[PDB]
Amino acid sequence: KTLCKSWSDMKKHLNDTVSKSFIGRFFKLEARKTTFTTELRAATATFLTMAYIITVNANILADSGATCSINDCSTVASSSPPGPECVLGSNPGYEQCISRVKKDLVVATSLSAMVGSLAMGLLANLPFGLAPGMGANAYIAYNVVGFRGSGSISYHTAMAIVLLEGCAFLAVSALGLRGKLARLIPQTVRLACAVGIGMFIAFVGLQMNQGIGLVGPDKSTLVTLTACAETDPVTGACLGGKMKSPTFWLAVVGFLITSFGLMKNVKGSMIYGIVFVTAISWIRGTQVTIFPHTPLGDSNYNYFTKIVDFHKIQSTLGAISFTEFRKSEVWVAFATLFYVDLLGTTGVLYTMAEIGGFVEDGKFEGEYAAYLVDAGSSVVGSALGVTTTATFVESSAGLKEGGKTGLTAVIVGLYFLASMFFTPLVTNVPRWAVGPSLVMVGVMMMGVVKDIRWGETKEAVTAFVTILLMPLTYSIANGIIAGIGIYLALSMYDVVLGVAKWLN
Amino acid sequence: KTLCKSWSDMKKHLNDTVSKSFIGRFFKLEARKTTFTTELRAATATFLTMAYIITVNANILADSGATCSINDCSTVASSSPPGPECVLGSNPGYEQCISRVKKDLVVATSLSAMVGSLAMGLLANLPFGLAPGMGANAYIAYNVVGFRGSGSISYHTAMAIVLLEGCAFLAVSALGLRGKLARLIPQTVRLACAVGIGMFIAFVGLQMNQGIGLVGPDKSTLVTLTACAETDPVTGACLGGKMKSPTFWLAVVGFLITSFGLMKNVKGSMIYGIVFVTAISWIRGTQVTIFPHTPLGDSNYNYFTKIVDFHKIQSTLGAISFTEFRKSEVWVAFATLFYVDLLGTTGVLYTMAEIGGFVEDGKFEGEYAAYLVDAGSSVVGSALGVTTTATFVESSAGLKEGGKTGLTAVIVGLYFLASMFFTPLVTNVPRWAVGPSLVMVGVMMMGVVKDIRWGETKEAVTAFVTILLMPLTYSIANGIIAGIGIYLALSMYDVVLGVAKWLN
Repeated sequence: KTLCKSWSDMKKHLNDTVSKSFIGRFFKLEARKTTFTTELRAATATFLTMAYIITVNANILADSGATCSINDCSTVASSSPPGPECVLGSNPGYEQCISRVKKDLVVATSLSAMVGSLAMGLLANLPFGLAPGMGANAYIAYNVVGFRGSGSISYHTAMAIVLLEGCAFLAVSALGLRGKLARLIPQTVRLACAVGIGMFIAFVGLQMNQGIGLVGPDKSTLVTLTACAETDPVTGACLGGKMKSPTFWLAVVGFLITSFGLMKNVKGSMIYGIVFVTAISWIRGTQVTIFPHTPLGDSNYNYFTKIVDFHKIQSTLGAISFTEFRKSEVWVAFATLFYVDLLGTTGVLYTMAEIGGFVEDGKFEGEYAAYLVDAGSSVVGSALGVTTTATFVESSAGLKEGGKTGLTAVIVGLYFLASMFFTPLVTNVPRWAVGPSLVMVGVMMMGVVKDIRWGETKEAVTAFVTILLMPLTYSIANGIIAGIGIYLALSMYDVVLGVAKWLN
Repeated sequence: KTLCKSWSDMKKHLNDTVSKSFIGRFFKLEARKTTFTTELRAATATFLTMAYIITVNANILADSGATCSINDCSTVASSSPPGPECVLGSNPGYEQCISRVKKDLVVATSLSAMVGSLAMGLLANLPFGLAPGMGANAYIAYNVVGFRGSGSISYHTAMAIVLLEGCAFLAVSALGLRGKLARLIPQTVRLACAVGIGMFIAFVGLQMNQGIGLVGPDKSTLVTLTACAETDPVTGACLGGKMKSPTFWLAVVGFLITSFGLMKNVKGSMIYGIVFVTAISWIRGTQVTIFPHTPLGDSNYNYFTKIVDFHKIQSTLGAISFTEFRKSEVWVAFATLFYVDLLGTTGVLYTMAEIGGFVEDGKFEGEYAAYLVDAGSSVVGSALGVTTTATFVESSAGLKEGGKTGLTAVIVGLYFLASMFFTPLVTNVPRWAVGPSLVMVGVMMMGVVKDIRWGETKEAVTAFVTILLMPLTYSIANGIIAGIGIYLALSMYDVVLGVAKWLN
C-alpha cells in the first residue's frame, strides 16, 4: 500500500526542490507552466520515436564505402586487383574494411545527434532534438558518392560539400535573407518534392543490395518482381524460385509488427520492428542469420559477444578535400543539397512552434538561435563523417505530453550519449531488418500529398512530373530541375510577358 | 447583315420541325427541356475530347503482335529464324506484317466504339458514348500478351479472356448481383487502384520501345535517365550523348502544347498535341521523320499519299481459342480483368448521372440498360480484335453544355463512323507522338488521390503499397494482391477474431 504513496510523497518534493536551484531559473520553470517530472517523460517520448535513426544512417552511409577504396583491397592470384573487382564484393579485404567503417559511423552519428540536441537545448530553450536528417542521406550516399565507389564524386569531396553548405547556410540566415528567400519557391513544387523524396527512399528499400529484395532486372521490361530464393553467389540474379525467400518473409513480418504498432498509438514502434527481426536474425545456424560460418563471419561474432565497448573514431575522422571543386557536377550537387535543406527546416521548424503555445503573431521566441544551431550542427557533423543534420518531425510526440522548456533537448542528448556505448549491438543489424524501416518513412512523408491543388492543370502537372521522375530516374536532382522547368514554361512564358507589356 | 439573321430564322424552324416528327417523340424531346440544336453541339464536344483514343489504342495493341507470329517471318541466311530473332525487330518480314496489323486494328477500334455508342444511345436514353476503355489496354497488351510475343499467354487466349469476362459480366448484373458485390470492396483500395494504374500507364509512356525514351537500363541501379541520341541500330542502348534526342524535345513541345491547351478550358486538347507533332513528323528528309529511306519505309509512304481508303478487317477477325484454359495464370488474368472492370463502370457511370439532373433518390432512369449495353459491348468488340470497352469520363464535357437525351450517343457513333475512312492518316502516327498522350491520362487519373484518409495508419499503408508496387514491379496484378494482403492482415486478424469471440 505504501509503495503507491512513496512515488507521490517524493515526486512533488523533488519537483519543488529542483525548480528553486540554478537550473530552475536558468530553464525558466516558473513560467511556461511546466514541472520537472514532465520533462523526463517528454524526453523519453521523443527519444523512443527518434531512436530508429542510429542504425538506418549507419547502414545507409556504410554502403557508399566511406573510407575504404581500391588501395586497401586484398591480394588475389592476379598481379593487382582491378577497379570493378574489389568494390563489387566477394573480397574479404574490402569487406573487413567496410566492417570497421560501419563500426566507426555509428559513433559519428551518435556524437552528431548529441551535439545538435545539446546545442539547441542550451542555446534556444526549445524542446526538440537534432539528428542527421532523413532525406539527405540517400542523396549523398546513393546518388553522389554512389554504391561502393560508383559515380564520379569521391567521399572526401562529398564531405567538403557538407562543410560548404553549412557555411553558406550560416551567413544566409544570420543576415536575415531567409524569409525573403524561403517563400520565393511556389507552394506546389515545395509540397510535391517531399512526396518524390518519399517515393525515392521507399524504392531503394526494395532492391536486393540495399533492402529486402523485391525488384530486380529484366531483359525486356526495366524492372521485375524477383524475390528470388536461390540467388547468384557473387552478384544479384534470380536463378530459381520466387516468393520463397526466407529473409523477404521475415522482413514482411517485421513490417507488419511496425504497422500494427503505429496504430493503437504506441510511441516507439519503428525500433521494436527492428529489434524483433534482429534478435531473430542473431541465432547462428539457420538460413536467415547475420553470422555465417566463414572466417569473415566469425570476425563479426567474436565482437558481438561483448555487449559494451568504448570505440574510438579512427577511420572516418576529418576528411575534407577541396582539390576536386573545379569540375561541374560538384556545384550542381551543392545547389541541390542547399535546395533540399532550405525547404526542410522551413516548413518543419514552424509546425512544431504552433503546437505547445510557443507561437505568437509571427516570430516566436526561438526564431534566431534555432536556425543557427541547426545550421552549425551540419558543420560540426561534417568533420565527423555524417551528412547534414535536421530537426526531426518525430519530436512532436514530446510536445503532446507537456514538454515546453529547453530541458527536453538536453535529456535527449544525454540519452544519445548512452546509446554510443552499445556499438556491438548496433553494427550487427542486417539489411533486411532496416529494409522495412525505409518504407514507413516514405509512408509517413506521403501524408502531405492531400494539399496540392489538383483542380488546376498547371499545379497538377508540375506536381505529377516531380513526383514521377524522382524514383523512376533514380535521382533526386532530376526531379527538382524537371519540376522547375515545367513550372516556368507553363506560366513565365505567358504571365511575365504580360507584366513586361504592362510597363509600356 | 442578313447573314447573322439567316442562322436564327432557320434554327428555330428546324428545331420546331424535328421535334414534331417520330424522332422527337422517340427521344422524348418535349420533356427534359432540350432542343435539337444543343444535341449537335454536345455530341461534338464529347467527340473532340474523346477522339484521342482512336490511335492510342491501335499503337498500344499493335506492339503486342496481335496476329503476327514466328511462322510468317522473313527468310535469312540461316536455315530457319529462331524465336528471339524475329520478334525483337530488325526484320522486314515481321515489320511488314505488323504494319498490316496496325492498319487493321484502327478499323476494329472505330467499329467497337460505333457499336457501343449507338447501342447505349438507342437502348438507354443516356448521353455518353463508348470506346475501348483506357486502363485495360495496357494490362492485356504489356502484361499478358507481352511486348511482341513475350510472356506466356498468347493473343488468342487473351481475346478469349475478353469474351469470358463479358459473358460473366452479363449474368452478374442482369440478376442484380452488382450492388451487393460492387460495394463489398473497401473504399481505400478501390480509390488507390486508380492512382497505381495511372502511374503504370505514365511509366510505360517513357520507355524507348513504347514511348519517348527517358528511362533506360543501368548496371548498378535498376533504371537510369538516358534520353540518348546515338542509340543502338538494332536494340535500345545509349552510346553517346544525353538530352540531345530530337524526338525527345519534339515530344516535350507536344506535351507543352497539350498542357497549355487543357488550361484556358479548350475542349479538345489531347488531339491537337498529336496532330502538331505528327504533321511536323511527316516531312521526309529530316531526323524526326516517320518515313525513312528504307524499302520498308517506302511501303508506308505509297499508302499515305491517298488520304481516304475503305479498309477491310482481314487479319484480326474473330480469333478465339479455348485450348489453353487448363493452366493457371489464365484464370488469374481473368480475375484481375474482372476486378478492374468492376470498379471502373461503378464509380464512373454514377458520377455522370448526378451531372445533368438524371439522378433521383437512387436508381436513376438508366440503371438497368446502361450496364448490360456496356457489358455486351466488350463481347461484341472481342471478336473484332479489341479489349473490353468502358464509359469514358471525358463524356462529361457534353453534359455541361445541355445534352440530356439519347441523341448525343447516336451522333457520337455517327462521328466515329466517319473516322474509319481516314485510316491512312491514323496508321502513320509515330510513337513519340502518343508518348506525351500516355502521361496526361495518368495526370488526370491522379486527381482523385486527395480523398484517401491519410490520417489513419491502415488506410495509408494499404493505399501506399498499392500505389508503389504497381509501376515499380511493372504489373497491375501485383498491386491488387499486395493491397488486399496488407488490408486483410492489418484488420481481419484483429477485428474478425473479436466478432468470432462475440458469438459465444
